[PDB]
Amino acid sequence: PEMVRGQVFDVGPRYTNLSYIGEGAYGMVCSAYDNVNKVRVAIKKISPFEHQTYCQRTLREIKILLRFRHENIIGINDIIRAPTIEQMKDVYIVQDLMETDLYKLLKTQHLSNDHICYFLYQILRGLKYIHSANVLHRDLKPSNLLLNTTCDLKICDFGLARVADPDHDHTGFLTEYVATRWYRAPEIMLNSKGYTKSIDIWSVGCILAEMLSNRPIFPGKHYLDQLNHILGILGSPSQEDLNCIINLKARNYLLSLPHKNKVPWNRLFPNADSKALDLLDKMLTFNPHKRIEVEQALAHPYLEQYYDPSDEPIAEAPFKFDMELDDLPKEKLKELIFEETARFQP
Ligand SMILES: *CCC(=O)Nc1cnc2onc(C)c2c1
Repeated sequence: PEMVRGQVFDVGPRYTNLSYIGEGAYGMVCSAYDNVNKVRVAIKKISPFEHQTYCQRTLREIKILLRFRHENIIGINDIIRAPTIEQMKDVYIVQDLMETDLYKLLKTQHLSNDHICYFLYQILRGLKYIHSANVLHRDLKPSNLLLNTTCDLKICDFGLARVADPDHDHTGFLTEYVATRWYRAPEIMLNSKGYTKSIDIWSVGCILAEMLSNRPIFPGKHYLDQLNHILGILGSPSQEDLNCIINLKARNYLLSLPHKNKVPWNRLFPNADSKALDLLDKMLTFNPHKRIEVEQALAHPYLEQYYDPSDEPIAEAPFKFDMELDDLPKEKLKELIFEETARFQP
């Protein structure tokens, strides 16, 4: 079995000529030549079977990605693992090789308005499909958006995804949250579990702002600082938007703050297209009930060059986790991953 930086990276004879790319959320990632399709591919190594949380997220990613089929969502091409549960230690997930991600691109490259518009269209096109399946991505951010050499964009990492559950979205003030801090909607810190589609639109709004300036719009350094970044640009919420927050600890926190005025978008982004800033405003709305939905966002004048609902497909059915993955033991989740990956065995 081949090794990479002194570690087993055991992808059978189908995949050869490994080149270390780097580490990701799950573990080691290499490119390799796929001797069947005659193209280089990306392979990530996962070792999740001791920890219930890595198990849960790995199973979530696999079940979703195998069920989804969309041009702006990364697919799984192949999964490599041992033939029996007893011998299964690692799982290798094979995907299309992509030149870069939007995180790396934003660190190194100025984007033309045309590139911003095209990227945003593709993000929303993919998001339309995910939401149509009643799924929330819940961790949209530049590093989860992959690009190829021709700027085709694919959303990746469904490890934190959930089935939407708006009726159970309410929580108390300062409730801990898992998803990446700088892309968290204000309501996460106030009264939301992130179980509604509006959570993902906020993240997309944050990504659009980051494309406009190459800098994160709300780089909070800790849980509550994230809310204070957001309010520093949006300004103080209105009476009406405050009244929608029934929880007294959250309400009274907001009432305790000094009055902050809105920073106009055209002063933060003096080079931006005015239609881009109109759409940005609508995605970065404080009140999640007033926030634009994915289909409205696609229909916004900024995206007129691309908008075509007949070419923005939806999922054939809503997605469902058959068992509640949250309280399954470690051995049961390994068996589930074994079963979910069976279709790739010879
Ligand atoms: C979702 C994050 C991710 O998969 N990152 C990534 C990095 N480098 C890559 O090269 N090919 C692919 C498919 C990727 C993904």
